[PDB]
Amino acid sequence: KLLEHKEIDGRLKELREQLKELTKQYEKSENDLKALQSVGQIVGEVLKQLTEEKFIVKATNGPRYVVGCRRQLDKSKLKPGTRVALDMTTLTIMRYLPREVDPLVYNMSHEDPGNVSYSEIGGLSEQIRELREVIELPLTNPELFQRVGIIPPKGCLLYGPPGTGKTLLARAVASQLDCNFLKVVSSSIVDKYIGESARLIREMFNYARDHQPCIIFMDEIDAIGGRRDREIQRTLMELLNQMDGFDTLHRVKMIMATNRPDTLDPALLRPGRLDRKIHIDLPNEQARLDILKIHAGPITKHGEIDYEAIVKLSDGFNGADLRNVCTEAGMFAIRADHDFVVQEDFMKAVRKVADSKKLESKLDYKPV
Amino acid sequence: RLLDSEIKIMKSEVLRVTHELQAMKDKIKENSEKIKVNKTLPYLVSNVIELLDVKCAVIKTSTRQTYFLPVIGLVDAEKLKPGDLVGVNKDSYLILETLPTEYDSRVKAMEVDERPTEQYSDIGGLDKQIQELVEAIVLPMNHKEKFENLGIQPP
Amino acid sequence: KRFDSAGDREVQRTMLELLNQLDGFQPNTQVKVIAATNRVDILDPALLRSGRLDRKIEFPMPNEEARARIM
Amino acid sequence: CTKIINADSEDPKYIINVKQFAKFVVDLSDQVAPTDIEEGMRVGVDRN
Ligand SMILES: Nc1ncnc2c1ncn2[C@@H]1O[C@H](COP(=O)(O)OP(=O)(O)OP(=O)(O)O)[C@@H](O)[C@H]1O
Ligand SMILES: [Mg+2]
Repeated sequence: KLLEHKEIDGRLKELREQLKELTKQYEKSENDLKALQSVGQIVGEVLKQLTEEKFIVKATNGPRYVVGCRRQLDKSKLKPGTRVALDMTTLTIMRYLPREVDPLVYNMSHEDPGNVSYSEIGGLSEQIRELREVIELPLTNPELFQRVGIIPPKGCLLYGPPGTGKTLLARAVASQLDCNFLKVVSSSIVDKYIGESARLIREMFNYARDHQPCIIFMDEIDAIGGRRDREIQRTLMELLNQMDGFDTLHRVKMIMATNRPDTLDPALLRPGRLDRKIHIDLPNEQARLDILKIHAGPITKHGEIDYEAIVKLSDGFNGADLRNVCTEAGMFAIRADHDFVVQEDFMKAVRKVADSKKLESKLDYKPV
Repeated sequence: RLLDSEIKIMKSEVLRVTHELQAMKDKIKENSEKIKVNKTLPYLVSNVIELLDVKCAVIKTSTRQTYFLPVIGLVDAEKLKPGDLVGVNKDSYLILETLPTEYDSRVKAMEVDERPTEQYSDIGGLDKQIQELVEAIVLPMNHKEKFENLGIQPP
Repeated sequence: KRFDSAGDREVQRTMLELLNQLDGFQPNTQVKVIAATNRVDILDPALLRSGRLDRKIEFPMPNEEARARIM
Repeated sequence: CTKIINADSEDPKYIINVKQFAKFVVDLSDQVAPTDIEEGMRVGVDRN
């Protein structure tokens, strides 16, 4: 008898589960239809509080109104500089929002920096020490600077020939320091709408202040930092103002990287904006050996590798040149259909990359 | 004794639940078609900005005016993200469509659709350069195994 | 060359965006880039680097068997 | 015109970029045909 009873009972259980699913579907439909009745509210920044009830809001890219808070919201927190929603029938204040993130900035924070560790950068030990002393330690241990009473340096400038590790340095600092990181390609700041770039810089620094601890790494600074096309200068002015606005208390630090520091406006060079500078030179003989040993490390090679001979030949290389050396050696091994790598591949690769360096009509670089 | 203690129970409860299920599915159909008629599309394509709790979104329109939505709308919060493209109601500005991101017309014009036909045999004397370009470009696209077995970054 | 001749800095900024969309912060894999020029002496020492354009492929004057093959 | 959504090749839902005014997701009238319109195409659009 139990088989028929089980058939009907299991069908009842299945039907009740199906009815629960159908109930969830009905609640989805009813709830989203109820949402359809809702109407969007107008966003806008606020200004002087004329009275305890009359306020001057300024709708984002819009007119300037005088409006009142709804009935119940706080009035003290309604200070000049609080994003608030406006009812788009009477424009009354309701729902003061925290602040704008400006998804440009969201992209400028939630960007993958890689797994780069300090043990992957080579030959820059002194420069890593400086950067960690100016940007990591003031953030990790602010109480040191509190008790000592020293105002920590606001930011560091990284400069050097193209392909020596500046961007790598920033990548490592981002990947190792558990904080909020802001990386910027400076040309990304540039926009064709009137005065939008200055707003972008202001909002970036406001996000920096809102989400401490944070590091701001604007790269290729010369793009918006060249010596005094109009909007770029007006935006450099806003960058200067926001930089000088750094009170001693924020856990906010900043890195700027460039390959042509000479073109940089001397305004930045003044102490109090970017004081500490670091020259990331072409790797030394020992530095070149370190860089090569790091990059060629994971290569499945056989036999002895004479890194010192390659370093002897690799005069004047950057780090990218040595990374190439490894890549070209691997490419030669692949062409020869060898599942492995040996010394001759490295020899051929370094000779090839030297021939390439012949093309790279590397100008003499002079610092700031 | 057996099978007689449940006859009146199994033969009526399931029928009632089935009737309720039929009526409830009908109610779903009406709510869905009310959504459908309320889904006529002049949409005001707009960018999403950071979401809030008190799950609810901020929108920047193509007309360069910002709105807050008490409820995001017919899309789910987990789908959306900052700097997204959403089609919103032309008047109430509620989000009711999620759009594929559009970069620019020129960028799409840069895409090759005709797929030209010049063969490698049509190139003369350049065999070394041909081999260099092929090993640099095509091989990473083709296999990725010969490179990863070596641990090198492909050019 | 970055410092040219300067109201051309817009070209410099676009070129810098290209420069960092080839190797900077976030890596870019599976997107291969091919470039062609006749005046490599003009180009940057930056976008002529080794991390961005790993291979520099010289296209010489056709040799005489190359010329016969081309004909 | 822009980004022909063509989510099913049955309800195409083309995007438009009316210059200096706005951008909309919109559909064809009963006269024009899907084969007529392409991406770009500088289409014409009713006013309401
Ligand atoms: N000290 C180093 N240790 C390990 N790898 C290095 C080192 N220096 C450079 N490299 C390698 O060389 C390349 C340098 O690229 P990166 O973008 O970091 O250079 P950069 O000089 O800071 O850049 P930019 O020209 O954009 O200013 C990377 O592929 C990196 O792995
Ligand atoms: Mg860089």
